[PDB]
Amino acid sequence: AMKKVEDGNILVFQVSMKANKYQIKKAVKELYEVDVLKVNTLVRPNGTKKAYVRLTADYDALDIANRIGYI
Amino acid sequence: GKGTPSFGKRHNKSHTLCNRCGRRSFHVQKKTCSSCGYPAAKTRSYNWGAKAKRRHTTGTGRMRYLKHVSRRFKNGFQTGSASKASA
Amino acid sequence: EKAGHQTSAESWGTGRAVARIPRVGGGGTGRSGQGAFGNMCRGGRMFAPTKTWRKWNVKVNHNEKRYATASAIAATAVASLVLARGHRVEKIPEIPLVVSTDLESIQKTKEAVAALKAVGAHSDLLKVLKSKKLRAGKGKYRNRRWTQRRGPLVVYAEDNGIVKALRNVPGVETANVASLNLLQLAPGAHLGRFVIWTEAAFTKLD
Amino acid sequence: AGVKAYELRTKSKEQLASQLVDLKKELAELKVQKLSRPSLPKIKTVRKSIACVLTVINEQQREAVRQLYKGKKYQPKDLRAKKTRALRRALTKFEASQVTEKQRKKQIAFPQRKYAIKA
Amino acid sequence: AKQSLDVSSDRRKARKAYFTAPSSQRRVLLSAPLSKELRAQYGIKALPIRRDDEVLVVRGSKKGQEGKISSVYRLKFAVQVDKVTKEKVNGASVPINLHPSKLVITKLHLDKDRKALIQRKGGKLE
Amino acid sequence: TITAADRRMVSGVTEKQYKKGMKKMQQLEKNAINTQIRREIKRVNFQTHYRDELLQ
Amino acid sequence: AAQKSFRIKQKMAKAKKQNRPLPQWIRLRTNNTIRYNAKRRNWRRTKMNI
RNA sequence: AAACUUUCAACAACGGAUCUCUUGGUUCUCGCAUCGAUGAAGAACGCAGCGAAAUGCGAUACGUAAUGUGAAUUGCAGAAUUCCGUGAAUCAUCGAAUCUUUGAACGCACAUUGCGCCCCUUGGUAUUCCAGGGGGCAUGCCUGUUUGAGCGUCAUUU
RNA sequence: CGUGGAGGUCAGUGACGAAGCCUAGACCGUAAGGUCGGGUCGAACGGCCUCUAGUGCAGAUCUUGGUGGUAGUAGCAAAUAUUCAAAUGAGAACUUUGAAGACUGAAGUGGGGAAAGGUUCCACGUCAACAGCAGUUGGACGUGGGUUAGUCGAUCCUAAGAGAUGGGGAAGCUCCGUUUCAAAGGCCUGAUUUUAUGCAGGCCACCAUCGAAAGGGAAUCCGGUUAAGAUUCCGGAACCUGG
RNA sequence: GUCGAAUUUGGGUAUAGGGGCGAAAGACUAAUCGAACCAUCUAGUAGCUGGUUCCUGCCGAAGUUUCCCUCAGGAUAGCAG
RNA sequence: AUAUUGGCGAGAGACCGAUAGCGAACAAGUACAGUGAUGGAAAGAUGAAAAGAACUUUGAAAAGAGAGUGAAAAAGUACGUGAAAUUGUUGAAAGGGAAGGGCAUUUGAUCAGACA
Repeated sequence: AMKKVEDGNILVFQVSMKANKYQIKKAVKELYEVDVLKVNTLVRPNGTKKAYVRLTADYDALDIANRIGYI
Repeated sequence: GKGTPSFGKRHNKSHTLCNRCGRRSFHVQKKTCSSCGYPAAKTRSYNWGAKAKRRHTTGTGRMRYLKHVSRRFKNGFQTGSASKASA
Repeated sequence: EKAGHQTSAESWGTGRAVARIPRVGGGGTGRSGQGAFGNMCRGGRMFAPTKTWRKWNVKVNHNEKRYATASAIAATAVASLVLARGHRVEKIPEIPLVVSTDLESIQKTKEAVAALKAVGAHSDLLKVLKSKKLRAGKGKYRNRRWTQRRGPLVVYAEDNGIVKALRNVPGVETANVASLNLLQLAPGAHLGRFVIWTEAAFTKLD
Repeated sequence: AGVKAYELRTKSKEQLASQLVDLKKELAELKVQKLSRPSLPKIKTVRKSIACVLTVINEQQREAVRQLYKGKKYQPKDLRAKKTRALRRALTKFEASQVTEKQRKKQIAFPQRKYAIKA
Repeated sequence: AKQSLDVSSDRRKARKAYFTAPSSQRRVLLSAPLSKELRAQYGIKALPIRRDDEVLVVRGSKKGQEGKISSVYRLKFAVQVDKVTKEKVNGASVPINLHPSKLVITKLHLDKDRKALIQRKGGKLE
Repeated sequence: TITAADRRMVSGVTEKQYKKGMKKMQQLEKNAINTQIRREIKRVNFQTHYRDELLQ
Repeated sequence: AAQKSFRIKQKMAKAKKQNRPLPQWIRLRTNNTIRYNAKRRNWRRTKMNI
């Protein structure tokens, strides 16, 4: 995960199962203030959903990643 | 030919998971579960099933509601809330 | 009455070279293929399951029932049969032992025991309290746990506080003349308990 | 720590809504710090506080609705007495003692009398 | 002997009640007796043990010792007095689980509630 | 990260006991598997319908 | 079966998360009767039957 | 004569009998009337600072409120001001709430996390397209309401 | 005579060691069996007058459990086949690299999927058990990580069939039937510029739903990338559909 | 043996127990087929086979009469305690 | 007034005592078997208290060997007692195609009692 953040400008979240790509793209903008190109999702085979959120080139995911306390 | 070589051709499931009892008694072609009986309104059981009743009767699950009725009875099915004393 | 029969077990028949009792069918468990339903099998029912309509109580003619309790009363005299039960009577003034009725009005356990001793029954009061032992069976976890001997029996015509006074002091029992149980006059079917008669109980016995 | 329930009741409806957006950002902090260290036992009280605020938020509205259906027929089914389905069929105490005017006279005319046997 | 029909003599049920008691039911089971000092003081015989009471060990291999309770341990029906301990081979010290029926409380730890406890039971308390 | 070995530390378990503790779990399973295969081979080969390819 | 239904896949994931032994600190607890994980499932031993 | 076989005792093995226990069963007696469309019984999936299961619970997820008691829980870590106090606790008691996807199961389906429609509110330059949020949409029957149908039928009239 | 319980009695025995168990040690009895010694052992137990019963085992191709002889024996022999050195290690016929020698021969012993399994994929650690020899290797063991789509599938349509509704049987569970003896429905806009949709003519009568990951079907390609994912991620070049 | 057709085979589908299906063998219908499989009635019934648990003392037989759808069995009398 | 092998809450016994008593004293309708209906076990016990063996040495380790804890390791998480089949070691005796038994005494080992 952290190898995309520091390279491909992609944030990787554990997102709730009931959420779709419309509700995700909306709550990334609202909590973390960013703008999003793209959302890709997959349900991990522990029964949880992963999201690949690709922020726009106007941003650096590495800059925001360490703002909430992980990096 | 009727033995171990024929047991190799056997890959296609006749039954799948039932929604009501979750037991995988649900028959794909008859569209009927052979244990609970779904989609019948009533739950399949028989008096020659004396064990198979004892498995699924009330009290073998959570009893999310009946659990509390005997407690709630002895009080009188109260409403409102208690007041206070001290300490 | 459903014990042991909850199984579906068919005899396997013969020709498979094992005895013909019914064998649990199925597989994959390890109960499967084991004998069942017999009294000779593990888990099967017993021979002749016990049942609740066994005769428990017993009728005894009311005149013969009365015949016994008038022997057990005539047997609390005759000192020689009292000693044969224990009941140290050696020190007592005489027998039958007739106490002034005032013992019927005694209100206190401390005051009562002082009276029985003063009468001379203390020797047998100590025979209890020395005799308490565990029970030698599996009856110790069946709530029979502690065993002991039987002190004197006090007989009163009218009860005022005397039954509750002496009820705590161990092994000592009290009865009314009007009743006179046999189980309390001949324990173990051995005649001649040591009985303490109050005055008003000793007249009314006539 | 944790919020106290009786201290929140004093607060207005819209304060608590602000109170509860604060506690939600707390977890989004405390669930990031829980993957950087072996153990984070603090996260228990902050999410058992969010339940103590949601209990008071919802408690207010339900007795704001008890007042606008107050003293009149037809109030929502989840505000009614629960009892049990057999006891909500259950003819009311008024439809129990209902008695025809014929027996109502018979009762009044001949009720059961008290008496005793001495002399 | 027993009179009331609401209470049990059954040994199976007594031992079932005891070992299954919840915490608030065990607090009363762990009562410890007060000293000849205090029971003339407070006019009361036993009290439910608390963590800060000062106590003296009147039975066992630890008899005669004394200390102040460290933790009342209600799973084990045990109370742990510090100053009563045993040392392992490697130097780590381990506490000796004591049963408060074998103790005597020399000094109480008083609160409003603890004062109220001794109120109900006939005390006087200075 | 926390290298789950370290979780076991905080939890009150030692990287030493985790061997001595797990090896007593690793083996105690066999006493299930040795008690199953023992009682098993008795009545397992009983077969409901077996044709006996030839008998004469 | 390489292309799946969600109710099946949701039941594969529950059996993946029961697939671990006891945590050790459980044995250390007062009055512990439990010794090992007796329900361990293995894809070479018992098939779960969906 | 050793080996070897066999008999016996000793100590040690393999095995779990015997004895002694017992928070389980079993049978008899006494008291009580209390499931669900205000969504039951059952099912699936989830919830813990470290839990796989059993017990508890439901995105308020080993619990929230309330109430009593009055200082723990405990395998470890932890919290400590929460300790002469609106207050510990895997505590009792429980009157107020929560109650995922389902199930008689109800919008329609269902081997699918498929497909609608309606009203309120919100965003995107949108009464019509898309999204987010709240409340809805089963069948049979009963009393009433409103809108009707039929030369079934009586008047009105022009 | 012996066994499991009950009532009595011996104010019986017992942590100064009850019960049990082992004892080519002793005694009593015609016998069933009883009494004592020594050894192991640790919390209960007997004698007698009586009460009662799930009361005595050598067999039942007896039930359950455990264990023998056989026996270090039968065998561990299809699919051509291995060998040297080095490295690792406590330990190498079997692990790893190189060097040879071979084989499957593309109707493969290759490169991919369908049903089925369900994490077996991948990395690190570890070798009790498993791998019917061994094992430092493992599809094992402990801990982790991994599956990204407007275009690929499902989803949609119908097939052979299944199945509500209306009705019709049936004491009833339910059966018939699938447009059937049915008052079975919502559209296209004109009329409105009080306001939005009344009233308007006309229409159209097919009148549930289910049923295919191989049939029908809107649209995506190349290059690069990972320990493990890609027609999904990256970069570039397209295309379809609704608005 | 046959190997282009009365062929071979995947999935969907319909037919269920005195029933189904059969180019017919009483074949096939989940290792079960001259009536499947599972639970209950069921501890079905048996004049037939096997078993039936401690000692010692006193006494001690019969295989024959009559009747029975009676002849591998009972009633009856005799022997016996 | 009557009925009740379910439900809730209680008290009891000449009941069973872990192969018994319910199938289930334990994470028991559990693990497991079957396409399914259904079938369906095994499994209690250290001690008062983990005080569950620090430390030394041989061994790669498991453990061993000492010390150590405890009233006792003849209680070491294979744990109360620990029988029989069966087995290893030591000692004794015996042995020409079995072994084992009865009566009798010799020989070897043992045993009291008794006397005095």
